Amino acid sequence: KETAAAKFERQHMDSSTSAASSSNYCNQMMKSRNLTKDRCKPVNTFVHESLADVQAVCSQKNVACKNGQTNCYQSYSTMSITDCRETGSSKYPNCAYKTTQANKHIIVACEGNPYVPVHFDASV
Repeated sequence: KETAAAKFERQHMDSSTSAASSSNYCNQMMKSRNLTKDRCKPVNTFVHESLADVQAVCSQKNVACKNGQTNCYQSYSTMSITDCRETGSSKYPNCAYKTTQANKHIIVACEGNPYVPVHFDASV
């Protein structure tokens, strides 16, 4: 099966663009990354940075995750992110999202060896 690390890349990484360029970014990306296959995932965040810079966050500031776990890490720097949130007209299989572009610190949970991001916790 797909590894947790691979799933994080699929769900959260977009190193191919620097920022969302149009209001349709989330509709396109949620569909193309197969996040709407079974149901409309209600919220998702894409990170517009190199995979290496995001993996490096697992060696930065240790913080508690929202759910209390202590394998979360906050990035020292802000990063380019896109927030995707389901709209009121969203109806499976035609899932619909609002695109919001922002520059925030990210918080990820890390696991494994190599120690890599496997869950996106929050942006602050």
